[PDB]
Amino acid sequence: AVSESQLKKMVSKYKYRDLTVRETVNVITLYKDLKPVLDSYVFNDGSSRELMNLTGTIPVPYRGNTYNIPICLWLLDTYPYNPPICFVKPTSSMTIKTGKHVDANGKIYLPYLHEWKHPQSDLLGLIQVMIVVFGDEPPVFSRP
Amino acid sequence: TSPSAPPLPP
Ligand SMILES: [Cl-]
Ligand SMILES: [Cl-]
Ligand SMILES: [N+]
Ligand SMILES: [N+]
Ligand SMILES: [N+]
Ligand SMILES: [N+]
Ligand SMILES: [N+]
Ligand SMILES: [N+]
Ligand SMILES: [N+]
Ligand SMILES: [N+]
Ligand SMILES: [N+]
Ligand SMILES: [N+]
Ligand SMILES: [N+]
Ligand SMILES: [N+]
Ligand SMILES: [N+]
Ligand SMILES: [N+]
Ligand SMILES: [N+]
Ligand SMILES: [N+]
Ligand SMILES: [N+]
Ligand SMILES: [N+]
Ligand SMILES: [N+]
Ligand SMILES: [N+]
Ligand SMILES: [N+]
Ligand SMILES: [N+]
Ligand SMILES: [N+]
Ligand SMILES: [N+]
Ligand SMILES: [N+]
Ligand SMILES: [N+]
Ligand SMILES: [N+]
Ligand SMILES: [N+]
Ligand SMILES: [N+]
Ligand SMILES: [N+]
Ligand SMILES: [N+]
Ligand SMILES: [N+]
Ligand SMILES: [N+]
Ligand SMILES: [N+]
Ligand SMILES: [N+]
Ligand SMILES: [N+]
Ligand SMILES: [N+]
Ligand SMILES: [N+]
Ligand SMILES: [N+]
Ligand SMILES: [N+]
Ligand SMILES: [N+]
Ligand SMILES: [N+]
Ligand SMILES: [N+]
Ligand SMILES: [N+]
Ligand SMILES: [N+]
Ligand SMILES: [N+]
Ligand SMILES: [N+]
Ligand SMILES: [N+]
Ligand SMILES: [N+]
Ligand SMILES: [N+]
Repeated sequence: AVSESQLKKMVSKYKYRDLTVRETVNVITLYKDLKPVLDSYVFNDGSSRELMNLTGTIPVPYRGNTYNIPICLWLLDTYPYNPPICFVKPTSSMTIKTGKHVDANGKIYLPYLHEWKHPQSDLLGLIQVMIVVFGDEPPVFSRP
Repeated sequence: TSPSAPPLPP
């Protein structure tokens, strides 16, 4: 979706650029509908930082169909030593399905994130558990 | 492609 050189420039203010670029490429080379975006992230306390996120869709199997489920994964400037902050991003034609892994704001909660530790944990492994969990219980539904 | 999701039951 963007070149390795442009990705490196996007994360110029990151503390661990080579590690963040490598883990990001490892996902966007396989998941072509995820794109790195530089945007202003608002922390829960109202402070903000310009961060790279992955925005787009991941393919999720459900009842023999495959959905392009919209997500946003924010990388903190300490990536990969702290987990990404992850959201389901419903379109105007979707609603969030809440449960133990998804709140009404679309924030994702997983053991993978709670137990995050570099280098056991990585961005590709997070996408893989997200696809397994959402295939069991899709986190968004379209209009009836 | 475009975002998609299973239709909510009515
Ligand atoms: Cl929209
Ligand atoms: Cl909603
Ligand atoms: N990764
Ligand atoms: N993708
Ligand atoms: N892909
Ligand atoms: N961007
Ligand atoms: N705030
Ligand atoms: N998205
Ligand atoms: N998306
Ligand atoms: N997708
Ligand atoms: N699939
Ligand atoms: N399924
Ligand atoms: N599934
Ligand atoms: N389905
Ligand atoms: N499918
Ligand atoms: N988000
Ligand atoms: N950060
Ligand atoms: N962590
Ligand atoms: N985090
Ligand atoms: N992070
Ligand atoms: N999250
Ligand atoms: N959204
Ligand atoms: N989005
Ligand atoms: N979205
Ligand atoms: N959930
Ligand atoms: N759910
Ligand atoms: N939230
Ligand atoms: N969301
Ligand atoms: N979590
Ligand atoms: N979380
Ligand atoms: N899980
Ligand atoms: N879980
Ligand atoms: N998990
Ligand atoms: N993890
Ligand atoms: N996990
Ligand atoms: N884990
Ligand atoms: N392992
Ligand atoms: N799945
Ligand atoms: N699954
Ligand atoms: N499943
Ligand atoms: N399922
Ligand atoms: N779930
Ligand atoms: N859910
Ligand atoms: N879910
Ligand atoms: N829809
Ligand atoms: N729909
Ligand atoms: N819906
Ligand atoms: N429906
Ligand atoms: N859809
Ligand atoms: N369903
Ligand atoms: N349905
Ligand atoms: N229904």
